[PDB]
Amino acid sequence: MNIFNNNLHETDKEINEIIKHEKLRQSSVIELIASENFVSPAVLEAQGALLTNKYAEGYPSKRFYNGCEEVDKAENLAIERVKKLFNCKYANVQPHSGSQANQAVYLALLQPGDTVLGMSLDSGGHLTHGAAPNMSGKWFNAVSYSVNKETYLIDYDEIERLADLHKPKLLIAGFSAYPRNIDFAKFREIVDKVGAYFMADIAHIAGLVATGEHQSPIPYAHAVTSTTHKTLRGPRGGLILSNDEEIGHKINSALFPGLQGGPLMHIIAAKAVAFLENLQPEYKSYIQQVISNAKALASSLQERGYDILTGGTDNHIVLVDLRKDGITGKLAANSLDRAGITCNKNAIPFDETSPFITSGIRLGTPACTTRGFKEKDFVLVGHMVADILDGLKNNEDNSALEQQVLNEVTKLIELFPFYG
Amino acid sequence: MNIFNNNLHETDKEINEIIKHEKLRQSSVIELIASENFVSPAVLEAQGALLTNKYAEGYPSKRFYNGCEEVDKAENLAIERVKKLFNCKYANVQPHSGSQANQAVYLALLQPGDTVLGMSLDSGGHLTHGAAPNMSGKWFNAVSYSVNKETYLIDYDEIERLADLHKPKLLIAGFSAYPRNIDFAKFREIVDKVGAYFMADIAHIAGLVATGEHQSPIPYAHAVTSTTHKTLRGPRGGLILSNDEEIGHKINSALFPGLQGGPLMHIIAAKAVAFLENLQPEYKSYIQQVISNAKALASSLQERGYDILTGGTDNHIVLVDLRKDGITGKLAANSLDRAGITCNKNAIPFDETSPFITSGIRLGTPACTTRGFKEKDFVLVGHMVADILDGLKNNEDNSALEQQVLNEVTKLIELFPFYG
Repeated sequence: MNIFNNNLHETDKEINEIIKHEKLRQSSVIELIASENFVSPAVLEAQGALLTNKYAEGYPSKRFYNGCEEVDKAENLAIERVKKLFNCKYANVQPHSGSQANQAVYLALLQPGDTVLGMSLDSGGHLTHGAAPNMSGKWFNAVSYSVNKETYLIDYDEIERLADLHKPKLLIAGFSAYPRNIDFAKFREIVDKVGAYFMADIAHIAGLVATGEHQSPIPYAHAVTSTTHKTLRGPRGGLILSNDEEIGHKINSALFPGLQGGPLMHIIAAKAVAFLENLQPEYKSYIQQVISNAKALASSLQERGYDILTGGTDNHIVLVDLRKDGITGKLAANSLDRAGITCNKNAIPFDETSPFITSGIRLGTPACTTRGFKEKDFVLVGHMVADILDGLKNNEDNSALEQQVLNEVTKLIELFPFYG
Repeated sequence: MNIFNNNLHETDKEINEIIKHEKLRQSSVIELIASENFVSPAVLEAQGALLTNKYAEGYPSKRFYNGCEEVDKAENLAIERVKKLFNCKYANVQPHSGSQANQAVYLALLQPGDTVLGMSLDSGGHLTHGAAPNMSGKWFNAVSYSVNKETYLIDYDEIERLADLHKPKLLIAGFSAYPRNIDFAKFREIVDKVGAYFMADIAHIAGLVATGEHQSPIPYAHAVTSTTHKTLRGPRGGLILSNDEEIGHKINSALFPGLQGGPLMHIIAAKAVAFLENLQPEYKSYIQQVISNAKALASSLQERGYDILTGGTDNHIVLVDLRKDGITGKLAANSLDRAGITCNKNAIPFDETSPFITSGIRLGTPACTTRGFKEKDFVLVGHMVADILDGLKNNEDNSALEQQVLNEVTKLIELFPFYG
């Protein structure tokens, strides 16, 4: 009737109960999914703002609806803060997601059928970099590069060979599952020789870039894309950056009216909140701890006899290579899940095992590090993981051990802060 | 530092102040932008949920991340509630927006270059129905149909003519600025004639469809798209429905992994909350009031001698034809804005005037009807609008009159409920 009196606790108990139970779930597990994080209550408050009521097609001071004077201030703050954060000249804070950020760049620079060179799914590249079931592979001529079959590291000579062979219109750098540094300078050197554009998709490592813990793609890429969630620890959404303002104009037009309609102004306000958090000195210390934790985790696993792809990590990601142990990554991830530790199965490059099964798992540190985990806590986590993997090697039924480990997980995770 | 201590009113005063001022702005104006509404506090609470922390690529029970048991419950509730609301067999509640919902249908059914027949911008169709600056016009062979030049109404014989001529692969029905009923059965007869798919984009009128106040496209269209905001009064996002389970499977794959990545689970929970509100008996009463208010608004303006396109309306939209009055839509909308009344300039079909200028305005009743406006109140609004337009005909400067009306707008809007 008067919807302004509708309170969720009263009007939708089912959804209210589900939200409560999700909070409990997040609080009670060890979240090692590499792409996940926990946002601040401040981000949540802005995320839930009545700014959702406002249609704001266009850009600040250049909208297609009157009445945007306040939402313009929010978007301008998001843009100014992220430009400061990444030391860049152009930003677009409107993309609804990492995927839409990428698509805006495609719409700005490419025609359907154009050749695009990206990291293969097999090697740890993202869906949106040319995978067959994604728009990027369906509507464009996607060709792929892969890591070295021995070292599992990016091979720039190979990329240059493929760039000359295929003359791509766009070369993408970036990944969803790769544990080492990328040389963006080399990517630009290669695209210039073949007359291609260079897009750097830094969704996973955006927080490292922002704090100088990874080389910035801003001097090198024509377009830089990212999620605002993941290591940046912002609300769920996308982001495009560049130091090329002429390409920036093309990206602006590609995002709207090219790709999206009304932006999510409440999410953009939340992006501003998260960017201000990123600008705090403590954010650099957080990313340094994220990386330190990842190295401790990898080392605890090696100590227990498990193999780590590339032998370690320069980032938040740890890739476990389970081939010598006869354990599938699917079986591992599922047992770990029942033990209170969430992670993903992960394909080992060049493995002939179905990607549905895999021979690896992918672990990430940002979420627990946000809850205050230090190195010794990730050492403990590494041993819990090893305990479960050992059980899968030596038992048909891992239920007893899963319950054992879940007991430990529960006593460890309740020691760290969470939402009030 | 522990970000769980971050409270918005302490860590980001600038954003806090902007949100506070946006609440004030929304509260103090007469909002006649037809695509706008006000969501319930319950929807806002879910919208700001920590469900944003969960990655949930895939679909309920078929995700690419463990840990989705609770978010799966929210999405399933959204799906079941919307299927009941629209009496349909298939629903996708993941689209980030109306634009992305439409793009999923394109990815599901079309190839770049395919011929697509949709309503022209000039006649009140949407950007995503084939407009040149949008992906739909850039990447496809977009051809358009327009309203009748004498009546300003959809001519089905004309649409059928263009379908026979162009043999489109897809025919779209739906609009952003059209004030009358659309016959979906006619549209389906026409696509069957030429072997095309039929998409009904009901974003604006979705509330009328949900409550039986407009013919449903469910029995007729291969795919039905919508926003969840607008007349449905939900969180900002998109929606796809169908009665065709086969098409449904294709749409599911087109949305993910075709177009999007991680869904916004907090928004999906909010969609579920809003769908339950939609299922209440009062929502039907609300839509009926929306329509009666629009008719009252059009009639009041007519009393004052102003012209209404098509002579009235069957929905939430009132189109004012300002040509006989020598007032541009740009001057009208801008003068009204300063007087506390927000609306859009609107291109009159076939008018030679630049669409930047226009010779019309577009008014809508859902936002104020949500605040409890009745017919007599929209009559008052109509006279306030007419007062401003009279001023633009007879004044070198409308400032004094804008302030006079703003005082009256202020006195009227304060009488109606809003957020606490």
